[PDB]
Amino acid sequence: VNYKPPAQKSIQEIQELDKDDESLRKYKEALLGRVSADPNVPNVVVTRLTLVCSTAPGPLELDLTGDLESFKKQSFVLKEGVEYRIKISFRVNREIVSGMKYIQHTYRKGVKIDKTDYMVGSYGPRAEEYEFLTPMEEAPKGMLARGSYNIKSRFTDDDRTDHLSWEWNLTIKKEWKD
Amino acid sequence: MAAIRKKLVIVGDGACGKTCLLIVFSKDQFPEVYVPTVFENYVADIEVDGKQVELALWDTAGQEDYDRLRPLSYPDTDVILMCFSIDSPDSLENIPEKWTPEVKHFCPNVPIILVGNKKDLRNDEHTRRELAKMKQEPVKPEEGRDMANRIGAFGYMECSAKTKDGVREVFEMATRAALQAKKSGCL
Ligand SMILES: Nc1nc2c(ncn2[C@@H]2O[C@H](COP(=O)(O)OP(=O)(O)O)[C@@H](O)[C@H]2O)c(=O)[nH]1
Ligand SMILES: *C/C=C(\C)CC/C=C(\C)CCC=C(C)C
Ligand SMILES: OC[C@H]1O[C@@H](O)[C@H](O)[C@@H](O)[C@@H]1O
Ligand SMILES: [Mg+2]
Repeated sequence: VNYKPPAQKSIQEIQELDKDDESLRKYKEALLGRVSADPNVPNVVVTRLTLVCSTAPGPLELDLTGDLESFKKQSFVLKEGVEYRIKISFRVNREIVSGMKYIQHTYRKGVKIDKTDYMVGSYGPRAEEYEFLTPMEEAPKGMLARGSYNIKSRFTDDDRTDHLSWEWNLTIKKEWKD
Repeated sequence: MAAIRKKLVIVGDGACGKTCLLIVFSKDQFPEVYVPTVFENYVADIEVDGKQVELALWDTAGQEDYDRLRPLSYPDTDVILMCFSIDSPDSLENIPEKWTPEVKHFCPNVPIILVGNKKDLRNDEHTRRELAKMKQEPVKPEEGRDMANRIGAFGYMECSAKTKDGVREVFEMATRAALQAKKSGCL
């Protein structure tokens, strides 16, 4: 600490570097691809945000491909004291994402009560969708912990890009929805 | 009872002895003829504390030219081998300056093993003679151990890939760190 972000470099520039170093050519081939796509699409597209829980009646999902405004109009219930992971499903199209991470500010009536962030990591472009699981964590419980919360979620990377920003609502009850 | 799969990534300054360390442990032979810049992903069977383990070995390119590409190997890492060279005190200086910042950034909770390579050159006279001209000397074990606790590593180890001495004890400690993990979430 502190960590300085990598210098800007396109994938083409990378493959040109040490062009005839077979051990290094295989190394790049190992990490990068064997990728073409519409140049008019964002290099990174986070698709879904899934709640993974053993206790949950069914997997819960945040579709980040539609109108993000809708999540203010609704709430998401989470049974207190359960342990869970978060599955982040994203896609990379043209260039390397350098250290993409997930920032989550949890407010309660305009009061910041929690700040969590997960390092999703660095990913090159490919056709198949990517997937990142947070380590196992557990929701709080008690009369204080129970209640309604207001969440501001954000996806960024080492280049200070905001790939996605949206707010939504979380309610912690004694039991699940059903 | 099925073999446990753990991911090992090795980072550190260029030409500090990463690739040779991997090849030696993998194939039980130091490569004197040809050494790749980066070693292909080798999966090595290894048994520690009565536990069968399949150890996936990931070599990296420590060059600054790949400061953006190299981190692609980091996800799903279970244990990391942060390396420096005993004969290069400059390489040791990069441990808290370049490598610990990067590893802790991309691999937040992955256990770190600080490795001191080429320890056969510690009492080598040619090396000492060359280092003397920079008011420098080989790294002392105390210096390495100090740095390890400073960067909050799981443990300090030194080895000599050329003599194969210490290599085993490293990857055993690395496997041990990989085989283990209050409360976390959103309190
Ligand atoms: N004396 C000594 N030399 C070594 C040892 N390991 C590697 N070397 C030499 O130092 C150089 C290190 O190369 P390499 O391992 O590929 O470096 P890296 O992969 O870039 O970190 C090679 O030329 C090796 O011959 C060692 O344990 N002792
Ligand atoms: C206090 C922080 C809370 C527990 C975060 C809760 C939500 C997950 C992260 C993501 C999935 C939410 C379901 C789709 C409802
Ligand atoms: O979604 C990723 C986006 O990050 C921005 O910084 C770039 O300007 C875009 O080219 C890229 O598509
Ligand atoms: Mg090498």
